[PDB]
Amino acid sequence: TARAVRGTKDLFGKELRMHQRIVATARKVLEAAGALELVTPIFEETQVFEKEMFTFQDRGGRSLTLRPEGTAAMVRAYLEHGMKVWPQPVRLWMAGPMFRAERPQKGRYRQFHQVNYEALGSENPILDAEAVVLLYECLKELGLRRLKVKLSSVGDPEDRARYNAYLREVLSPHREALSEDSKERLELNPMRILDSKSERDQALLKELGVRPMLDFLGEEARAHLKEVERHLERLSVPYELEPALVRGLDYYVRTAFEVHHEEIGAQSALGGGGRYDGLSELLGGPRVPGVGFAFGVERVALALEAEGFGLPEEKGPDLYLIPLTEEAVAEAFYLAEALRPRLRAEYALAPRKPAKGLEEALKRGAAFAGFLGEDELRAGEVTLKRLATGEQVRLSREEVPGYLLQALG
Amino acid sequence: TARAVRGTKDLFGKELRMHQRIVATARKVLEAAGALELVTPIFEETQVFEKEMFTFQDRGGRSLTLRPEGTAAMVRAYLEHGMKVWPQPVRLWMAGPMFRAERPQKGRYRQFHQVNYEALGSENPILDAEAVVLLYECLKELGLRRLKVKLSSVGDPEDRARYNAYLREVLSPHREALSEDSKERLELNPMRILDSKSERDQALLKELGVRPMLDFLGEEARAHLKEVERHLERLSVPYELEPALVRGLDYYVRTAFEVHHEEIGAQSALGGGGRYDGLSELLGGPRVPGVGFAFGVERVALALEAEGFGLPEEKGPDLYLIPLTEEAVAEAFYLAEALRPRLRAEYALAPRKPAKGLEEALKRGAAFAGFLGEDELRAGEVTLKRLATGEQVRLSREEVPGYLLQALG
RNA sequence: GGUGAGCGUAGCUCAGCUGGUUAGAGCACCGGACUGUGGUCCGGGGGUCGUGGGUUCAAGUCCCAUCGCUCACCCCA
RNA sequence: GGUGAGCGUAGCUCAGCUGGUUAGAGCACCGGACUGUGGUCCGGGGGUCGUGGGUUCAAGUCCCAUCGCUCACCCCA
Ligand SMILES: Nc1ncnc2c1ncn2[C@@H]1O[C@H](COP(=O)(O)O)[C@@H](O)[C@H]1O
Ligand SMILES: Nc1ncnc2c1ncn2[C@@H]1O[C@H](COP(=O)(O)O)[C@@H](O)[C@H]1O
Ligand SMILES: N[C@@H](Cc1c[nH]c[nH+]1)C(=O)O
Ligand SMILES: N[C@@H](Cc1c[nH]c[nH+]1)C(=O)O
Repeated sequence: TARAVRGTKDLFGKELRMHQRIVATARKVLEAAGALELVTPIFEETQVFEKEMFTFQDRGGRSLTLRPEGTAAMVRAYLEHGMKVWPQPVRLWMAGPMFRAERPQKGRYRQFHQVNYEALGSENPILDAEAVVLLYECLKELGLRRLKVKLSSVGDPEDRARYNAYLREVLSPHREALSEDSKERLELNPMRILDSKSERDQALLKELGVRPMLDFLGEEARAHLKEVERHLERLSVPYELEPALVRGLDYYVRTAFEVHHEEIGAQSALGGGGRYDGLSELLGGPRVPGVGFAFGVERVALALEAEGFGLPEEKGPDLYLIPLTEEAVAEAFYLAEALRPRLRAEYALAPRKPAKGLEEALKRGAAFAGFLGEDELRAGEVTLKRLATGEQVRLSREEVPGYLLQALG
Repeated sequence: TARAVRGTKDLFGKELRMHQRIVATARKVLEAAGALELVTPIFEETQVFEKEMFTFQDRGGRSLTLRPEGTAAMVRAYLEHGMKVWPQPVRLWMAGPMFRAERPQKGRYRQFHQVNYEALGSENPILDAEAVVLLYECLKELGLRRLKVKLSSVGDPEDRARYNAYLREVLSPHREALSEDSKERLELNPMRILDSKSERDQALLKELGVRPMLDFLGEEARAHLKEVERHLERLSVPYELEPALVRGLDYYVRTAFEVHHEEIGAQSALGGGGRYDGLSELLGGPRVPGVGFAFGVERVALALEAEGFGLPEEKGPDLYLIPLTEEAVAEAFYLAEALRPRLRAEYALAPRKPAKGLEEALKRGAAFAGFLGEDELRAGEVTLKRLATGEQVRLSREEVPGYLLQALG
């Protein structure tokens, strides 16, 4: 009567194998670029994540938070282990569970899995271009075609302040034309209005001729973006240039980017990232510029199935033993143990009629069926059937492992 | 100024690789015995674990608990996914983080990692013997010699009740001879007295001639144990027969076992397990007998280092690019991107004096050094130095990937 | 978490007229036809028809509430 | 979490008399000797000597408290 809580699922079979293949490919791609793997704890002190989440208190009274994102934790790792003394920039990657408290729907859960990449210790645009390329290439190496790379810039703080003051200035005399959500947004989060799903809002934005965030980038942010774009253009990486890519937290600066896939539901963002500056100071350290991305293993799985990529059928045991009598069971056990783990060998735990056991072996997709009846037990032998060719040989036990080794090579 | 909380650490380099090797070996060994991999969520509803732990409440008011153990969660998985209709017994294994709230010391943390195995759906002693063998063989396959297998039985509930009434009966008239801890234990948990580290307690136990738990096993539990022992003896698995192996929770019945290693501190238990019956009913289901084990990846790492097993040196990049001028950097980047992820290729982010870059390449253990100066840039070329033989060739860029592929094969 | 909408019939996929008097099919597990061998034939264990109430001579069916699953919005690091 | 004990000097390994007047060494990062090539020579950025108080003419040093790390016990699924 006890169930996994809402927003969390168990993982096994093809789906788990799916996740594993994805993470393996990420490991390969990122480590080819010299990234170093990191694993941070599942919870951190609350302070590191407050800059909607699972928060509690240990007996010591300290407020802890179940990890909602990777980036901040990896910067904390940068600080704690004195990575400032390593050759900069330092590239880190991590794959693991993340926890958020929003209502589920397709591709959005309360416990999900993320792959994260961070390049820390440098402001160079080449790093940004590289991050985009690495995300793109993880997804590509999986096999995915049909992806949309979105690129933009949130600018430096002054720029975003300008854009907000401007959005407010323009939209305030027409607030009654706005839907409720957009009114609430106008009060504090005006750039969210730009992404509104309300048709009337988009219409009003159109007719008021609202300028993009692009037009509000200062000289520095703009030149930086031009360098990034230049690099992506050299590497022939196509990307949609976006009017704006709204980032919530205001330690994000300059480059912002996302990668989308069709189907897989409304939440079409496979992964996203960008540049940040100010994060490590809120963590109590000095100035460490960063650029990095995170993507969702689940949504990538969804995308992979959407494009028809499946997994090669799961390999079955090399030998499946079928005991015909009561006392044979144990013997099978013993025999199986003699063969493991060099071979994969399984056995039935109760006496089976030979046909039923043969069937249970075919169902599990075994290469060999073993028969142990009173004949075999009496001669200290086993019967061996190669299921692919229907061949059958009767062997002494002590000559069996040499047989299977030579047969399965 | 923000640190990982007490009892939790970050993981990278040799230690992480260590963990990974261990889990890989476990995967191999257990799957050779036909176990199926499972991953359950990090938190569950509190009910599944209360039969000292990280407990909280979501906004919905529901009490959740950060996973302190594997077994109960895997039984919950057995129930939820209708595994009663699979061919019994079903064998499951899982590797992942566990969370407990006790004070740390060597080999004992607040977030640690476990490997778990469960065989569910059968009472057959062969399963118990198999579980012991699988634990033993995981550790062995890692490379460990010098292990101590402890085996015993907690008996069926009636038996443990008898043993407790007996311990109380004997020890009560001599309570003043007991240390404080043992008095507290005598009040409720008398079998803990048997494991007391107090010398006076052990002396008193000796002189009162206290009988072992072994002498209190009823016919069923005893015959079961004899079957298990018989199987282990056939497979030549040496094990220390213990007077008692005290289990806390009273859904544990019959077989109990542990595996220990010297050094690695007081907490010398690498892993342990046994049989249970009653767990699935508290989870609201029917009767599902189980036997299984869990071991600590950390303590196994400690044991592996204690016995001198180290990791083969981490492979360095196939190519390390050294830009000599400002404009070469980007070029290096481009070149590196042309080569990934088929090759591992890295690059310096700033102009380096050739010797310093050569040194940075030797330090990172690269196979090839690339030189990009104005000469190379002007001829659209690169310089390539095989560090192992000191050879050096000057190549056009568009003939480089064919070169390295042929060189590194 | 807030707002919606649509689903809840065996472990899984599903049929079942606002009702009708003794709740069904495949898969899955299990046992027997058949003398120790290849994925034919018969039975079998199983469900509080998600849960509680209301209506009724009668509720899987209708009404109400509640819980869960699903998708969408708010939010999005 | 409770009870102990021992440690806190640069990112890492450590030296420094209950005191002495201008805090040190290796590693690591970084720059220059040296004209574009192999793991010699000089400098350099760095520390609130874990933190707060007390003592003193004077505190890394002594006293007190506090926080952290480590190990051991309680507990152990
Ligand atoms: N609640 C969630 N459930 C599943 N996947 C998520 C969730 N939140 C984020 N992701 C994935 O992680 C990526 C980055 O998330 P974010 O941290 O919001 O930038 C997204 O593009 C998704 O692929
Ligand atoms: N707090 C802990 N920290 C590290 N390892 C642990 C911890 N608790 C248990 N283990 C490991 O997990 C095994 C089984 O734990 P238990 O659940 O107590 O049977 C032990 O033998 C240890 O190897
Ligand atoms: N959600 C973050 C994830 C991230 C990874 N690195 C930096 N940020 C983003 O889109 O930017
Ligand atoms: N601590 C448990 C772990 C376990 C795994 N399976 C069953 N039990 C034990 O020793 O028994």
